[PDB]
Amino acid sequence: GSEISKTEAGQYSVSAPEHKGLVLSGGGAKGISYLGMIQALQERGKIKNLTHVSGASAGAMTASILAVGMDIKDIKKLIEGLDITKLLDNSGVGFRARGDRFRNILDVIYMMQMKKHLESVQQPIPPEQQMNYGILKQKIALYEDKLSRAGIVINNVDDIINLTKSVKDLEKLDKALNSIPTELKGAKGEQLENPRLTLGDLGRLRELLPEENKHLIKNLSVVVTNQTKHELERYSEDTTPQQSIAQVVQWSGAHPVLFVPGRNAKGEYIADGGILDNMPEIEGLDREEVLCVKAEAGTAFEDRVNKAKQSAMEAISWFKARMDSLVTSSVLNREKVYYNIDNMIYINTGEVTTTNTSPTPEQRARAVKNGYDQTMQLLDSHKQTFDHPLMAILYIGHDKLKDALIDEKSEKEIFEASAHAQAILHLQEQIVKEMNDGDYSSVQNYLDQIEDILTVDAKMDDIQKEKAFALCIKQVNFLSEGKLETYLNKVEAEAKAAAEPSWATKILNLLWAPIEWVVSLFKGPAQDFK
Amino acid sequence: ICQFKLVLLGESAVGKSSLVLRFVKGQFHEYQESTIGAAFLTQTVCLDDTTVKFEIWDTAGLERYHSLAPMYYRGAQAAIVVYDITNTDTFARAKNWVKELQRQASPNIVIALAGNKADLASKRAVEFQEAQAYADDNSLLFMETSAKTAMNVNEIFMAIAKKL
Ligand SMILES: Nc1nc2c(ncn2[C@@H]2O[C@H](COP(=O)(O)OP(=O)(O)NP(=O)(O)O)[C@@H](O)[C@H]2O)c(=O)[nH]1
Ligand SMILES: [Mg+2]
Repeated sequence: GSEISKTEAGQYSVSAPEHKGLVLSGGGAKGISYLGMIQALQERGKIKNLTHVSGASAGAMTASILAVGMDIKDIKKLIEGLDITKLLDNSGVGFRARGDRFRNILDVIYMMQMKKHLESVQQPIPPEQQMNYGILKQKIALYEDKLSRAGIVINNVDDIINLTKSVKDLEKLDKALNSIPTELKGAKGEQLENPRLTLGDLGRLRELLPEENKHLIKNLSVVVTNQTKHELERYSEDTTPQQSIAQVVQWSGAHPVLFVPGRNAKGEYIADGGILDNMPEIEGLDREEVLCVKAEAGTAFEDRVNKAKQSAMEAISWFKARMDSLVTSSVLNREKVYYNIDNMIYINTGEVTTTNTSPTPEQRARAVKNGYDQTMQLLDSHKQTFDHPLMAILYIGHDKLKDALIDEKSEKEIFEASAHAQAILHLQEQIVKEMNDGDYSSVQNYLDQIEDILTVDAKMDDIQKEKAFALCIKQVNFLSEGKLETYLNKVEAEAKAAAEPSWATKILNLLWAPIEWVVSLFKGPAQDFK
Repeated sequence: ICQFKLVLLGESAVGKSSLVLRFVKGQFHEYQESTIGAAFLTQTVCLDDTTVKFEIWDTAGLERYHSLAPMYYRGAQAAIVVYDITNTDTFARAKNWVKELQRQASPNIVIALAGNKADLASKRAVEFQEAQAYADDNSLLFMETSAKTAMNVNEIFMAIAKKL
């Protein structure tokens, strides 16, 4: 449902995509690595329009303090100044961590921010809304009860931070909150409301807030590993609303190396959701409206970037190899000829490896800037712009665009360029239809008509029509599973064995043009480079 | 295999898209959708012992699509201008298409003229003697077609092939 808009300088930008989802990978990443990514999404305002948020491992935690609607200033103070290593509570020497202390800091974080959201609500409270306010108010009381019984007051973010810096106040915290049961029952064995803030309380809070500010609370979903069932479990606001947030977040980040496994509501064993690398999927959304974030190792990062810089150099090389052939087939390599959005954010952990016991603030702010620059670099790949409107309708699917022919108020220039596009497509689909039948007679005829539309009706520049025609050729070559290129290779070879110029010469040249050049705004001929 | 490009022009709701269905699939729908932009087909018939192939372009008849016309008749060797006999103005518009065809299209184009909805003689508004006159004056190929009764549909197309 995209549109094409003429810019202030005569170019044609397409409607910016809207992302309503965000998912963080389960890996050996530290929470500091997601700091620069959030800082970036704030700076570009990609966060406000998010409805859902997902996470595993350290992402499950980071995605939880986003779903709670914590201000970006507090997150920066929270994420930067919170070493998980501090929150390790071994049962004794030689044992793995309980995982009860990390779970308790999460509850404090949540209760502090879920409280400051209830203070913003306008009293009184509607009848059908009367209940939801009661339950949330009751739970915070329980939390503030136990905390008052230990002598810790939490109404600031920095209070949570230095709390961690003192074992005395930490053990006070463990004795207080652990008293709260995990599962209330009673005759007739019916489940009673969980005394802790649950995933569903995120939904209760949001219904309370005005539509003006209902965007502060996101739909949280985390993924864990079921060590008993040997598979992955997903806890969501919609699916498991009776599940505590602090429980599943600690669970999803409970690496079996550092933490003992958790206890499912059946007693099943539960650990980190990213023991193996895994990218959760947000149910109810499409792929093109979800930002995906994956933290890779330093070696794993550079390896992927280099194999991409390589296959982009060969693209130019193979073209020059074809022009120097004058005076080994076009399935080399990975040439995508229709537009598909790239939502994958890769973050370089670098020196903050899972092996690095303690990283310097030097190499910490390094891991942040990578996530910032890389998140910015990706968002800069969503801004589509073209020199001619037909190039946009051809490169981007017309199934992915708002039909301008139907629209009565669509600009004539776009309305015309769309008709120019369906005519070419009609011809394109015929060349494919006839070649598969075995008839290669009117292939040159149809292509001549295509080029004629680009140069007479579209009135493209001589250089921006080369890119347009090349794309049209590349697309047909794709839709025919290579039947065009092979036929083009025979005609040209059967014309050199007769010492005569051919039409297949220019069609094959464009067929070998770098795709990185045809969809570019490069104002020059195929000396694109990189 | 002699391949030629054909284009149906005319005001909307005259029967252009239905003539193509009758000429190709030999069907007819009383509730046809309106053509958006233009639809593309290829139909192969053989006059005598020689095969011919049409590159048919059924255009949209609305006033907006008028600026997109030269794209459709630039390489056309034939053009069917379709009007309605139950509407004098549709026929009056057909005169503009022909006169525009003569000006801008190929000089060696086989322009045809067709008075469609000829089964609706009950509500007939244009006179056959008049259109036959205007056609004969303008070197056209005039028939009376009807996609509702298959009348002169196959006849007008092949009559163009004879001149091709
Ligand atoms: N009685 C009768 N009705 C016809 C005839 N040809 C078409 N119609 C009717 O006229 C209507 C319009 O048909 P259509 O072919 O879509 O006209 P068009 O010129 O293609 N319209 P557009 O160009 O806007 O798509 C339909 O309801 C169809 O049944 C004909 O020969 N006789
Ligand atoms: Mg039509």
